[PDB]
Amino acid sequence: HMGAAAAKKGSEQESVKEFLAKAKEEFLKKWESPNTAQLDHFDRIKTLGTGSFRVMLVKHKETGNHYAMKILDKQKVVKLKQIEHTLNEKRILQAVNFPFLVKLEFSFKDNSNLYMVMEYVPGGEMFSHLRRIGRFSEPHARFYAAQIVLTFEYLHSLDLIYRDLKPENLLIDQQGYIQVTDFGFAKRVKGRTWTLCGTPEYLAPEIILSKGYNKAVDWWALGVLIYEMAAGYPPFFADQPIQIYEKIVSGKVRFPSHFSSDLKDLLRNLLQVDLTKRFGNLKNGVNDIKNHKWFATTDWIAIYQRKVEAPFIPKFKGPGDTSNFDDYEEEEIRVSINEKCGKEFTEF
Amino acid sequence: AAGRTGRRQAIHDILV
Ligand SMILES: NC(=[NH2+])SCc1ccc(Cl)cc1
Ligand SMILES: NC(=[NH2+])SCc1ccc(Cl)cc1
Repeated sequence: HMGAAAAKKGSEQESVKEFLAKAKEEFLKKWESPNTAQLDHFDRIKTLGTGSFRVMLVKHKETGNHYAMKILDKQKVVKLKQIEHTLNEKRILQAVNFPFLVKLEFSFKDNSNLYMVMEYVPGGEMFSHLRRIGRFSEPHARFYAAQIVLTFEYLHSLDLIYRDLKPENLLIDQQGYIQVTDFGFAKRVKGRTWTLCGTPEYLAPEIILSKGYNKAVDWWALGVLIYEMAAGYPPFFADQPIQIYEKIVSGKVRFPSHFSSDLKDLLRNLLQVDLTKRFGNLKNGVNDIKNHKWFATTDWIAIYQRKVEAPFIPKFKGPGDTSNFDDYEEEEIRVSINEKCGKEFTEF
Repeated sequence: AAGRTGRRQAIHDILV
């Protein structure tokens, strides 16, 4: 297939090894040596998103800068797996550094809540743009997919699994590039792990089947994401989670007639039930994905350096603009006079 | 062809 062109790819691969080696050194320093603020340093502006255990737009009083503040109710974080998972999220976000990961600025806790203050990404979630437009062209989806491929290559090299890929967790920045947010399920995993967690439509079969699993679940989820971006809906699609699980385990995927054959081939190898055959999980690792024909036009270095023109630049009216986010109920934020779950969150 | 079109909540410990 390659003529010359192979030598350039090989050198590129050695450079990836060199980069990941330095990246691991930087990560470990921060991972082994991690209250950078308090609540009254900020003004509440707007709720940007809500889950079971919320993310708020806030304004730092002193500097006037805007941030996204994730608030976790300490008592609500149990829920069990919540506890460990909240500690995973903070420790991981304070140690990683990559162009497509949202940056944690401060973290702190009080009597009632845990707080993580992140850079505000005003372009909105991919989710709402995708639902509004319907589906992305294959070049458009490819541009976003490439950033996820590189982000997972980075995370997996640090023994980190992400475990909640979906358009809801992908923010579009002012240059049209992706920022991955929400590391609530991310975990450092040397080999296998066993927690049943994730989002139903994006769960790999081995999670559903209560098998010990590894980083290959992220590559399955990439297949789901690429399919959803290019089709407008995910490949395993039903009203109830139990029906979704049955379709996932069946090992059967149907594609829209407008999908290119290159796209279908890539997706069949990502959405592969057999782990001995799933792309990302073979001898050549991520390079089976990066060298796939569907990515033939992708300049991986140029993506990383953010040199590629983005498909879509979100409009920004100014600092603190929330026009690219949907509206949510604005519930009260209350802090108790008495500390709650102090010992159960000592490490935070 | 019917499925969930809104934001999807993640599951922490129990599948169904
Ligand atoms: N759920 C998890 N994935 S581990 C956290 C945990 C906390 C409390 C109990 Cl009783 C079990 C587990
Ligand atoms: N999609 C979410 N997980 S909550 C919305 C949100 C989260 C983080 C940031 Cl920087 C902005 C908005």
